[PDB]
Amino acid sequence: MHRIWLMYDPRRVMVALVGFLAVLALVIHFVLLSSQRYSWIENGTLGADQAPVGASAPAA
Amino acid sequence: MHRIWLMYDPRRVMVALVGFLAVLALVIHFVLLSSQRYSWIENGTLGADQAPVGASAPAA
Amino acid sequence: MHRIWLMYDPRRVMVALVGFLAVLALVIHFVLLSSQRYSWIENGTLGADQAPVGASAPAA
Amino acid sequence: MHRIWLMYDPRRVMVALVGFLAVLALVIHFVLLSSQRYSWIENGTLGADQAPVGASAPAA
Amino acid sequence: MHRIWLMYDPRRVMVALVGFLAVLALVIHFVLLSSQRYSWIENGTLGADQAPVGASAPAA
Amino acid sequence: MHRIWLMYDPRRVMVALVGFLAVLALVIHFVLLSSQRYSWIENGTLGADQAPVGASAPAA
Amino acid sequence: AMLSFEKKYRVRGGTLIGGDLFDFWFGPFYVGFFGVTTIFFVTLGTLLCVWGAAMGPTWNLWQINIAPPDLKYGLGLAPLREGGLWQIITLCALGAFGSWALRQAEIARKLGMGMHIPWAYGGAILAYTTLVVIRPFLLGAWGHGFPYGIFSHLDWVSNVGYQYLHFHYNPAHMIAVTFFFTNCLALAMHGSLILSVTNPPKGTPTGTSEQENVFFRDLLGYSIGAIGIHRLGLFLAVGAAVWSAICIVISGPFWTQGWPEWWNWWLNLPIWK
Amino acid sequence: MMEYIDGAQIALYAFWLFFFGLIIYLRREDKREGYPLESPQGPRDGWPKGAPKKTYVHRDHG
Amino acid sequence: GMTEEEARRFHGYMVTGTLGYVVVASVAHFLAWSWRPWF
Amino acid sequence: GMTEEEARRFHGYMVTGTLGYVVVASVAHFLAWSWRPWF
Amino acid sequence: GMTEEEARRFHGYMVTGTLGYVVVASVAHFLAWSWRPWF
Amino acid sequence: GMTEEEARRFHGYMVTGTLGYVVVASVAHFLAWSWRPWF
Amino acid sequence: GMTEEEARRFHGYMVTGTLGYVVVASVAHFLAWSWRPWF
Amino acid sequence: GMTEEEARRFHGYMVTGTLGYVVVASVAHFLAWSWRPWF
Amino acid sequence: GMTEEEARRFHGYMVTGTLGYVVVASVAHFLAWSWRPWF
Amino acid sequence: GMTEEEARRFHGYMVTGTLGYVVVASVAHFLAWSWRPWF
Amino acid sequence: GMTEEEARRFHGYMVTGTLGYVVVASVAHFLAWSWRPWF
Amino acid sequence: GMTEEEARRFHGYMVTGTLGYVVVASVAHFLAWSWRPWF
Amino acid sequence: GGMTEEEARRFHGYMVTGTLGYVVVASVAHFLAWSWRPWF
Amino acid sequence: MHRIWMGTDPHIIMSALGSFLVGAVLVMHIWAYGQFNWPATLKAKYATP
Amino acid sequence: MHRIWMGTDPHIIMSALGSFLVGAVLVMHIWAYGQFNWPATLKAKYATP
Amino acid sequence: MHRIWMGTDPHIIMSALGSFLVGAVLVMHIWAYGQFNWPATLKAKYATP
Amino acid sequence: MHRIWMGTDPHIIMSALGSFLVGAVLVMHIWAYGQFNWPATLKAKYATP
Ligand SMILES: CCCCCCCCCCCCCC(=O)OC[C@H](COP(=O)(O)OCC(O)COP(=O)(O)OC[C@@H](COC(=O)CCCCCCCCCCCCC)OC(=O)CCCCCCCCCCCCC)OC(=O)CCCCCCCCCCCCC
Ligand SMILES: CCCCCCCCCCCCCC(=O)OC[C@H](COP(=O)(O)OCC(O)COP(=O)(O)OC[C@@H](COC(=O)CCCCCCCCCCCCC)OC(=O)CCCCCCCCCCCCC)OC(=O)CCCCCCCCCCCCC
Ligand code: BCL
Ligand SMILES: COC(C)(C)C/C=C/C(C)=C/C=C/C(C=O)=C/C=C/C(C)=C/C=C/C=C(C)/C=C/C=C(\C)CC/C=C(C)/C=C/C=C(\C)C(=O)O
Ligand SMILES: COC(C)(C)C/C=C/C(C)=C/C=C/C(C=O)=C/C=C/C(C)=C/C=C/C=C(C)/C=C/C=C(\C)CC/C=C(C)/C=C/C=C(\C)C(=O)O
Ligand SMILES: COC(C)(C)C/C=C/C(C)=C/C=C/C(C=O)=C/C=C/C(C)=C/C=C/C=C(C)/C=C/C=C(\C)CC/C=C(C)/C=C/C=C(\C)C(=O)O
Ligand SMILES: COC(C)(C)C/C=C/C(C)=C/C=C/C(C=O)=C/C=C/C(C)=C/C=C/C=C(C)/C=C/C=C(\C)CC/C=C(C)/C=C/C=C(\C)C(=O)O
Ligand SMILES: COC(C)(C)C/C=C/C(C)=C/C=C/C(C=O)=C/C=C/C(C)=C/C=C/C=C(C)/C=C/C=C(\C)CC/C=C(C)/C=C/C=C(\C)C(=O)O
Ligand SMILES: COC(C)(C)C/C=C/C(C)=C/C=C/C(C=O)=C/C=C/C(C)=C/C=C/C=C(C)/C=C/C=C(\C)CC/C=C(C)/C=C/C=C(\C)C(=O)O
Ligand SMILES: COC(C)(C)C/C=C/C(C)=C/C=C/C(C=O)=C/C=C/C(C)=C/C=C/C=C(C)/C=C/C=C(\C)CC/C=C(C)/C=C/C=C(\C)C(=O)O
Ligand SMILES: CCCCCCCCCCCCO[C@@H]1O[C@H](CO)[C@@H](O[C@H]2O[C@H](CO)[C@@H](O)[C@H](O)[C@H]2O)[C@H](O)[C@H]1O
Ligand SMILES: CCCCCCCCCCCCO[C@@H]1O[C@H](CO)[C@@H](O[C@H]2O[C@H](CO)[C@@H](O)[C@H](O)[C@H]2O)[C@H](O)[C@H]1O
Repeated sequence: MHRIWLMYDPRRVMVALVGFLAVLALVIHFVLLSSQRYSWIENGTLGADQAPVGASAPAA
Repeated sequence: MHRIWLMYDPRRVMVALVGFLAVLALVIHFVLLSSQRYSWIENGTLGADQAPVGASAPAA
Repeated sequence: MHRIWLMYDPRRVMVALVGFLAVLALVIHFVLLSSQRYSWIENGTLGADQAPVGASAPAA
Repeated sequence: MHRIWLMYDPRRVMVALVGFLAVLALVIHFVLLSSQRYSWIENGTLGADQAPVGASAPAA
Repeated sequence: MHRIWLMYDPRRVMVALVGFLAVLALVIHFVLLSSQRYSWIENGTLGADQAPVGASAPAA
Repeated sequence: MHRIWLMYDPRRVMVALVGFLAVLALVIHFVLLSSQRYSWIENGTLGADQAPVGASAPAA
Repeated sequence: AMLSFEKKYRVRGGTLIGGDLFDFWFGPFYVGFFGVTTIFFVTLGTLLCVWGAAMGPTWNLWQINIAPPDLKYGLGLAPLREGGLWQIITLCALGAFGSWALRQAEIARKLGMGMHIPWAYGGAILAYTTLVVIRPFLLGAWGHGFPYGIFSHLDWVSNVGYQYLHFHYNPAHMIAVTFFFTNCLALAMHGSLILSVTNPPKGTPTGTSEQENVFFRDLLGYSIGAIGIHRLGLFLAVGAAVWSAICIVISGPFWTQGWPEWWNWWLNLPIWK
Repeated sequence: MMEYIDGAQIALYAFWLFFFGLIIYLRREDKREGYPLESPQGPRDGWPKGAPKKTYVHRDHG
Repeated sequence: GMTEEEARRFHGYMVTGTLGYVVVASVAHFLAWSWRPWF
Repeated sequence: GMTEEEARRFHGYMVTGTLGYVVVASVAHFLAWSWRPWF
Repeated sequence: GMTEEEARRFHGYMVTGTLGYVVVASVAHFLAWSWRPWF
Repeated sequence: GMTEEEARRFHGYMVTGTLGYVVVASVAHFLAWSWRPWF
Repeated sequence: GMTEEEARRFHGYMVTGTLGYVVVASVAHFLAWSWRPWF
Repeated sequence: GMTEEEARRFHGYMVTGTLGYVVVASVAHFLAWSWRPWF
Repeated sequence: GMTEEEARRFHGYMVTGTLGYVVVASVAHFLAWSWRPWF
Repeated sequence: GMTEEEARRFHGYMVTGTLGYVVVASVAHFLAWSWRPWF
Repeated sequence: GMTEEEARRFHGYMVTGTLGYVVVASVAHFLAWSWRPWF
Repeated sequence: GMTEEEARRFHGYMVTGTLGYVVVASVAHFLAWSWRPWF
Repeated sequence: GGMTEEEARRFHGYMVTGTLGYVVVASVAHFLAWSWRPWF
Repeated sequence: MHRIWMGTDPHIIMSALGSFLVGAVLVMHIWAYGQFNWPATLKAKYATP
Repeated sequence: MHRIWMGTDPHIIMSALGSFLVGAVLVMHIWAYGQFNWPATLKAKYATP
Repeated sequence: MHRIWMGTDPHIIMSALGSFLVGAVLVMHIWAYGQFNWPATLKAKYATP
Repeated sequence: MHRIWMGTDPHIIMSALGSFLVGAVLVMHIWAYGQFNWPATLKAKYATP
C-alpha cells in the first residue's frame, strides 16, 4: 500500500486530503443546519420524541 | 489482463477513478436526497410502510 | 478481425468506448427516471399491474 | 510525529493555522449571533429557560 | 518563547498585529453600534433596566 | 523603549500615525453628526435635558 | 521602497504641467501636479460621499444612496440636501478621473512609453461622462444622472431600461454586449495560451511563439499573432465602452419609443415589405 | 430552521474565502520579479512574501 | 504500435470483455422485464 | 514508464481493491434494502 | 520523492491517524444517534 | 530547512500550545454551557 | 535577523505591552459590564 | 539608520507630543461631557 | 504466475475447500428442509 | 512477503485463533438459544 | 520496529495489562448484575 | 528522547503521582457517597 | 537551554514552598467561608 | 494449506480480518437487537412509568 | 504468539489500543445510560419538586 | 514497564495528561452538578424571598 | 521530582502558572457570587428604598 507515497508526493496528498475532509465536513454540517430535523443551534434541546419529522403519508 | 496497465499510467488511472467515483457517489446521494421516498435526513425514521410512494395508475 | 487494433490504437479506443458507454447508460437511466412508468426511485415498489401506462387511442 | 516539520515549513504552517482559526472562530461567532437562540448581544441577559427555542414537531 | 522572534521578524509581526487589532476593534464597535441594546451614541444615558432586551420564548 | 525607532523609521511612523488619526477623527465626527443625539449643527443649542435619547425597553 | 531594477528609471522630466515642482515619488506612487489634483478631488469627493451617508438613513454600505436632484431643477444646482450634493460629488469625480488620465500620460512620458494607456482609459471616462453629463444635458436636467449607491444605481439601471419597455432590443446595446462577451472570451484564450506555453507539464521544455501560433490557428482557423491579439483585446475592451456610451445616449435624447418597435425599418425594406 | 442563515448566504461566504485566498496567491505570483524591494532600511518583501524567481528550461536544441 | 500477435492477444480479451458485459446487461434486462415489462 | 512485473503487482492490488470495494458496497445495499426496499 | 523505507514508515502514522480519526468520528456518531436518531 | 533536532524542539512547543489552546477552549465551552446549553 | 539576546530583550517589552493592553481592556470591560451587563 | 542616541532624542519628542495630544483630547472630552454627557 | 507444480498443489486444496463448503451446505439444507419444507 | 517457513508458523496460530473464536461463538449461541430460541 | 527480544518482552506486559483490564471489568459486571440484572 | 535511565526514573514518579491522584479521588468519592448515595 | 539539574533543584524547593503556602491560606479561607455560609 | 500466505504481509492479513470481524459483529448485533426485542425488554424493565 | 509485535512501534500500538478503548468505553456508557434508566433515577432522587 | 517512556518527551506526556484531566474533570463536574442538584440546592438555601 | 523542571525557563513556568491562577480564581469568585447570594446581601443592607 505504501507505494502510494512513492507514486504521489505525500506533501501534495495531505493537502488534498485535508481539503477534501474540510469541505465534506462543512457541506454535511450546513446541510444538517439547514434541515428542520437537525437545525441544532435553534432546536438542539428538544429531545428525540418532539424533534421534527418529514411528512409520512404515501396516501391516507 | 494486467498488461492493460502497460497502456495506462496507473498514477493517472487512480485519479480518474477517484474523481469518477466521488462524482457518482455525490450525484446518487443528492438524487435520493431530492426524492420524497428517500429524503432520509428529514424522514429516515419512518418505517418502510410509512415512507412515501409514487402515484399508482388511476383506478378510483 | 484483430487487425482493427493495428488501424486504431486500443489505448484510444478503450477510453472512447468507456466514455460512450458511460454517457449512453446515464442518458437511458435519466430518460427512464423522468418517465411516469419507470420513475423507480419513487414508484419502484408498485407491482406491474399498478404501474402507470400512457393513455390509448380514444377508440370509443 | 515531529518529522512533519521537515515535510512542511513551520513558518508557513503556523501562519496557515492562525489564519484558519481566525476564520473559523469568526464563522462560528457570526453564525451564532445571527441565530435567535444565541443572539447574545440583544438577548444575552435572558435566562436559559427564557431563551428562544426552535419549534417542536407538529401536533394535531 | 522568545525564539518566535527568530522564526518571525518582529518588525513585520507588530505591523500585522497593529493591523489585526485595529480591524477587530472597529468591527466589534460597529457590531455593537448596529445593535439595539448597545446603540450607545443614542441610548447610552439609559439605565441598565431601561436598555432594550431581545424577545424571549413565549410561554405555553 | 526608544529602540522601537531603530526598528521603525520615525519618518514613516509619523506618516502612518497622522494618516490614521486623520481618518479616525473624521469617522468619529461623521458618526456623531449622523446621530440624532449629537447632530450638533442642527441641535447643538439644546440643553442636555432637551437632547434626544433613544427608545427605552417598554416595561411590559 | 523600490523594485530591484527601478532606481535608474526615476529621472526628472516628462511632466505636462508643473515641471520639477511635484516631480517626485511617495512610496511606490509617482506624484506630479496631476497627482496633487488627483488627491484633492479624491479626498473632497470621498468626504462628501461620507457626508451623504451621514445625512441619509443608514450607514449600511450596500444601502447608502446619494441621489441626484428632482428633474424640476433642470440644469441648475439644486439645494445640497436635495441633490446638490450629488452634483458637487460629480464635479469631483470628473476632476479625479481627468487628473488620473493626465497623470498616466506624465508617467508614460517619463518611461518613454506610448500614450496607449491614458487613451484606453479615456474610453471609460467617456462612458461616465455620457451617463452624468452628456445624456442629462441633452435631456435638459441633471436629475437624469444615476445615483451614487452600490445597489441604488442598479435600481436606476433597471428603471432606465424599462423606460424603453424591452432594452435588449436596443441595437447599439446588442453590439456593446457582443463586444463585452467577445472580450471576455478573447481574454480567457490569451491568458490560457501564454500560461500554457510558459507553464507546460512537468519535464516538458518551455514553449515558444510557434506553438502558441499553431494552437491558436487550430482554434480560430487563422493566426492572430503576438501584436494582433493585444490590438484585438484593446479594440474589444474599448469598443465595448464606446458602444455602451452610444447605446445610452441614443436612449431618450434620440429614441423615445420602446426599443422593439425600432426594428420596424427592417420589416419594411422594399424587397419584402 | 435557521431563519437568517440561508444557502445563498452560505455560498457567498464560501466564495469570499476562496476569492481572498486567490488574491493572496496572485499577489505571491506578482512578486517573482523585482523583489525583494530596495529601501534605505534594507530589503523589503511586502505582503504576502513573493514566490521565488523561476528558472526556465530552454528547448534543448530544436 | 502493436504487432499483429500483440493485437491478436488484445482481441481475445476485448471479445471476452464484450461478452461479459452483454451477459450482465442481459440478466439486468430480464430482471427489469420481470419487474415491469415495456411491451 | 512501467515494467511487466510492476504492472502485474499493481494489478493484484487493483483487483483486490476493486472487489473489496464492491463487497463493502454490497453490504451497504443489503442494509439499505433492509431499511427501505426500492422494489 | 522518498525511499521505500520512508514511504513505509510514513504509512504507519498515516494509518494510525486514520484509525484515530475514525474512532473519534464513531463516538461522535453514537452521541448524535443517541441524541436524535436518523433511522 | 530544519534539522531533525530543530523539528523535535518545535514539535514540543507546537503540541503544548495546541493542548493549551484546547484547554482554554474547553473552559469557554464549560462557561457557555452553564449559561445556555445547546442540548 | 536578530541575535537571540535581541530576541530575548524584545520579548520582555512585548509581554509587558501585551499585559498592559489586556489590563486596560479588562478595566474597559468591567466599566462596560457595570454600565450595561450583557449576561 | 539612526544612532541609538538619535533614537533616544526622537523618543523624547515622540512621547512628549503623544501625551500632549492626549492631554488636549482629554480636555476636549471634559468640555464635551459637560455639554452633553453620553452616559 | 503459478507454475505447473504450484497449480497441482493449489488444485488439491481448491477441491478440498469446495467439497468442504458443499458438505456444510448439505447439512444446512437438510436442517432447513426438516424445519420448513419448500416443495 | 513471507517464506513458507514464516507462513507455516503463521498458519498454525491462525488456525488456533480461528478455532478459539468458533468455540467462544459456539458457547455464546448455546447461551442465546437457551435464553430465546429463534426457531 | 521491534526486534523479537523487544516483542517477546513487550508481549508479557501487553498480556498482563489485558488480563488486569478484564479482571477489573469482571468485577464491574458482577456488581452491575447484582444491581440491575439485564436478562 | 528519554534514555532507559530517565524512563525508569520518570516511571516511578508517574506511578506515584497516579496513586496520589487515585487516593485523593477515593476520599472524594467516600465523602460524596456519605452525602448523596447514587445507587 | 533551560534549567540545569541544580537550577531545577533550587526552583523546586521554592515551588513546593509557594504551593504549600497557597494551599494553607486557601484552607483558612475555606474554613471562614464554611463557618459563615455552609454549602452542604 | 499454509502456502496461501507466502506472498502476503501478516499485518495486512490481521488488519483485513480484524476489519471484517468488527464489521460483521456490529451488523450482526444491531440486526439481532431488532429481531430479539432485547435490550428493549431490559429498558422496559427499569423504565420510570 | 509474541512474534506478531515484531516490526511495530510500541507507541503506535499503545496509541491505537488506547484510542479504541476510550471509544469503546464511551459508546458502552452512552448506550448503558439509555437502557438501564441510570442516572435518570439518580436525578429523580435529588430533584426539587 | 518503564520502557514505554523511552522515545517520549516528558513535557509532551505531562501536557497531554494534564489536558486530558482538565477536560475530563470539567465534563464530570457539569454532569454531576446536573444529576446531584448541587449547587442548585445550595443556591436555594441562600436566596432572598 | 525536581527534574521535570529541567529544560524549562522559570519565567515561562511562572507566567503560565500565574495566568492559570488568575483565570481559575476569577472563575471561582464569579461562580461563588452566583451561588452564595453575596455581595447581593451586602447590597441589600445599604440600598435605599
Ligand atoms: C453529473 C453530470 C455528468 C454529465 C456527463 C459529462 C461527461 C463529461 C466527460 C468528460 C471526460 C473528459 C476526460 C478526457 O477528456 O480525457 C482525455 C481523453 C483524451 O486523451 P487521450 O491521450 O487521447 O486518451 C487516450 C489515452 O492515451 C489516455 O491515457 P491516459 O494515461 O492519459 O489515461 C486516461 C484514462 C485512464 O484510463 C482509463 O480510465 C481506461 C482504463 C480501462 C480499464 C478497463 C478495465 C480493464 C481492467 C479490469 C479492472 C478494472 C478496475 C477498475 O482516463 C481518463 O482520463 C478518461 C476516464 C473516463 C472518462 C469517462 C467520461 C464519462 C464520465 C461520466 C460521469 C457521469 C456522472 C457521474 O479523452 C477522453 O477521456 C474521452 C472521454 C469520453 C468521451 C466519449 C464520447 C462521448 C459521446 C457521447 C454520446 C452519447 C450518446 C450515445
Ligand atoms: C469586487 C470583486 C473584484 C475586486 C478586485 C480587487 C483586486 C485588488 C487587488 C490588489 C490588492 C492588493 C494591492 C497591493 O498589493 O498593494 C501593495 C501593498 C504593499 O505590498 P507590496 O507592494 O508587495 O510592498 C510594498 C510595501 O511593502 C512597502 O512599500 P512603501 O514603503 O514604498 O510604501 C508604504 C507601504 C504602506 O503599506 C500600505 O500602505 C498598504 C495599504 C494597503 C491597503 C489596501 C489593501 C487593499 C486590499 C484589497 C483586497 C481585498 C481586501 C478584502 O506600502 C504602500 O504604500 C503600498 C500602497 C498600495 C496601494 C494599493 C491600493 C489598492 C486598493 C484596492 C481596493 C480594492 C477594492 C475592491 O499590499 C498590501 O499592503 C497587502 C495586500 C495583500 C493582498 C490583499 C489580500 C487580502 C486577503 C484577505 C485578507 C488577508 C489578511 C491576512
Ligand atoms: C514541565 C512542566 C509540565 C507539567 C508538569 C506538572 C507537574 C509537575 C504537576 C502538574 C499538575 C497539573 N497539570 Mg501539568 N505540566 C505541563 C503542562 C500542562 C498542561 C498543558 C496545556 O500543557 C495542562 C492543561 C496541565 C494540567 C495540569 C493540572 C491537571 C495540574 C495542576 C494545574 C495546572 O497545571 O494548571 C496549568 C498550569 C500550568 C500548565 C503550568 C505548569 C504546571 C505548574 C507549574 C504546576 C505547579 C503546581 C505543582 C503541584 C507544584 C509541584 C510541587 C508540589 C508540592 C507537589 N499541565 C508542563 C508541560 N503539571 C500537577 C498535578 O499533577 O496535579 C494533580 C503537578 O503536580
Ligand atoms: C434516444 O434513444 C435512446 C433512448 C437513448 C435509445 C437508443 C439507444 C441507442 C441507439 C443505443 C446504441 C447502443 C449501442 C450501439 O452500438 C451499443 C454498443 C455497445 C457496445 C459495443 C458495448 C461494448 C462493450 C465492451 C466492453 C465493456 C469491453 C470490455 C473489455 C475489457 C474489460 C477487456 C480490456 C482488455 C484487457 C484487460 C486486455 C489488456 C491486454 C493487453 C493490453 C495486451 O495483451 O497487450
Ligand atoms: C449531503 O450528503 C452527502 C454529502 C451527499 C452524503 C454523501 C457523502 C459521501 C459520498 C461521503 C464520502 C466520504 C468519504 C469516502 O471515502 C470519506 C473518506 C474519509 C477518509 C479516508 C478520511 C481519512 C482521514 C485520515 C486522517 C485524518 C489522517 C491523519 C494522519 C495523521 C495526522 C498523521 C500524518 C503523518 C505524520 C504525523 C507523520 C509524518 C512523518 C514523516 C513525514 C516521516 O516519517 O518521514
Ligand atoms: C462575530 O464575532 C465577533 C462579534 C467579532 C466577536 C468575536 C471576536 C473574536 C473571534 C475575537 C478574537 C480576538 C483575539 C483572538 O486571539 C484577540 C487577540 C489579541 C491579542 C493577541 C492582543 C495582543 C496585544 C498586544 C499588544 C498590544 C502588545 C504591545 C506591545 C508593545 C507596545 C511593546 C512593543 C515593543 C517595544 C516598545 C520594544 C522595542 C524594542 C526593541 C526593538 C529592541 O530592544 O530591539
Ligand atoms: C434465488 O434465485 C436464484 C438466485 C436464481 C437461485 C439460483 C442460484 C444459483 C444458480 C446458484 C448457483 C451457485 C453456485 C454454482 O452453481 C455456487 C458455487 C459455489 C462454489 C463453487 C463454492 C466454492 C467454495 C470453495 C471454497 C470455499 C474453497 C476454499 C479453499 C481453501 C480454503 C484453500 C485455499 C487454497 C490453498 C490452501 C492452496 C494454496 C497453495 C499454494 C499457493 C501453493 O501450494 O503453491
Ligand atoms: C442479517 O443476516 C445475514 C447477515 C444475512 C446473515 C448471514 C451472515 C453470514 C453469511 C456470516 C458469515 C460469517 C463468517 C464466514 O462466512 C465469519 C467468519 C469468521 C471467521 C473466519 C473468524 C476468524 C477469526 C480468527 C481469529 C480471531 C484469529 C486470531 C489469530 C491470532 C490472534 C493469531 C495471530 C497470528 C500470530 C500470533 C502469528 C504471528 C507471526 C509469527 C509467529 C511469525 O511471523 O513467525
Ligand atoms: C451495545 O451494542 C454493541 C456495541 C453492539 C455491543 C457489542 C460490543 C462489542 C462487540 C464489544 C467488543 C469488545 C472487545 C473485543 O471484541 C473489546 C476488547 C478489549 C481489549 C482487547 C482490551 C485490552 C486492554 C489491554 C490493556 C489495557 C493493556 C495495557 C497494557 C499496559 C498498560 C502495559 C504497557 C506497556 C507495554 C505494552 C510495553 C512495555 C515494554 C516495552 C515497550 C518494551 O519492553 O520494549
Ligand atoms: C465551579 O465548578 C468547577 C469550575 C468545575 C469547580 C472547579 C474545579 C476544579 C477541578 C478546580 C481545580 C483547581 C486546581 C487544581 O486541581 C487548582 C490548582 C492550584 C495550584 C496548583 C496552586 C498553586 C500555587 C502555587 C504558587 C502560588 C507558587 C508560588 C511560588 C513562588 C512565589 C516561588 C517562585 C520561585 C522562586 C522564588 C524561585 C526562583 C529561583 C530561581 C530562578 C533560581 O534559583 O535559579
Ligand atoms: C492555561 C494555560 C495552560 C498551559 C498552556 C501551555 C503552555 C505551558 C507552558 C508552561 C509549561 C511548560 O511547558 C513546556 O515548556 C517547555 C520549555 O519551557 C517546552 O519545551 C520545549 O523546549 C525545551 C527546551 O527548552 C525542549 O527540551 C523541549 O523538547 C521542547 O518541547 C515544552 O514543550 C512545554 O511543554
Ligand atoms: C470539554 C469540557 C467542557 C465541555 C462542555 C460542553 C458540554 C458538555 C456537557 C456534558 C454534561 C452534560 O451534563 C448535563 O448538563 C445538563 C445541563 O442542562 C444538566 O441538566 C440539568 O441541570 C441543569 C443545571 O442548570 C438544569 O438547567 C437542567 O434543567 C437540568 O436538566 C444534566 O443533568 C447534565 O447531565
